[PDB]
Amino acid sequence: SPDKLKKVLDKLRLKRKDISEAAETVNKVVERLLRRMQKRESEFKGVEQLNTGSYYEHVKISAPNEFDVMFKLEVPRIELQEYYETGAFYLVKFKRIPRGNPLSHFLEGEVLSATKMLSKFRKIIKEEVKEIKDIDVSVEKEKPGSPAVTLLIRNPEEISVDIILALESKGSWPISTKEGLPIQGWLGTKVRTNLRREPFYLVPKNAKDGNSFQGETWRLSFSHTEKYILNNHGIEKTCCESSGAKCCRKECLKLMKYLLEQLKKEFQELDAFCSYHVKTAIFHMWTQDPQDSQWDPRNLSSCFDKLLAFFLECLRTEKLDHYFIPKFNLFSQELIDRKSKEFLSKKIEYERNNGFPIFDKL
Ligand SMILES: [Zn+2]
Repeated sequence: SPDKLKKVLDKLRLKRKDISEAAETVNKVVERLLRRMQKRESEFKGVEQLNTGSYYEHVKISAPNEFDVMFKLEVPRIELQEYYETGAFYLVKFKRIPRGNPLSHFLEGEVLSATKMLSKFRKIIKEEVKEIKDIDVSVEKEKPGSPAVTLLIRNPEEISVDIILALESKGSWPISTKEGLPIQGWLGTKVRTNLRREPFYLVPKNAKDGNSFQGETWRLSFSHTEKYILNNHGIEKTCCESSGAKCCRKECLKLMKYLLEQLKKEFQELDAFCSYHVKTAIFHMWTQDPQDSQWDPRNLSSCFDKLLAFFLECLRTEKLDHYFIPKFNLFSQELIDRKSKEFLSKKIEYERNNGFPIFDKL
């Protein structure tokens, strides 16, 4: 018979079925909205959905009726200024644009104001969504401190869709990423070169650090690159394809994400942890153990355990480098209290030694 891990994987997959019709309504609405926004004359006319993946391995931890989508907007001629030395935050300035900067009126001094740009973004979405007549779509009351523009869809049960604006820049990647994406021994040098020729994204995010520059800071996003890696994750090109062999790489990611999700429900001490920490850890593990034969499906329980051990060691050393931005320590004392990491370590060790009873629930 199958062990608990395989049962949990089966159950996780079957959950996709309960979310499918809502997911379809979401795509319907988003696509209508994008068309309306693309028809209209505004600084957001060029907006498009950035595809980041929708399966459990790709998305953040969420309620079954909560969705997130990123709307990307190409912004030519950005001059980036590192705001944090780690590369955690940036200010957005501009180089010379002889024909005129189309985002000119979103500037505050030399810097692009996320506050001004999001305010207009919110206003336009609210106006267009009012024109959707066949399905009840409104905009949730703005949550001070949250940049998402949240759609509420009622058909007739309520679905929430957080819309996140992402600036698209086609310039070379920021200097803070120079040693990031360490995939040379795994996906290799040509893939790394190709991936780094793609755009990078900037998403509005406030730092929690005083009044100066609030509403003017952005963090980098590589959601596109991350999707690509998740779906092209083998040293062999045929990994998980029909004329290749399956590996257990995504299964380990899913198990570890679900472990954290279930733990986060039980213990609000774990509020500062998110699925991105898990995805980051596993990117590092995929780099350390690049061979597809080091992720054989036969070895699921051993591979999951070596991922736990790795994550536990990141917790113990208080260090988990962003995979794209090596100086950005996601497990710094300032982002996550030492006592929270010690608490999570203790919970993980407990689960690992008792056959994962937290997976026994619904
Ligand atoms: Zn594979």
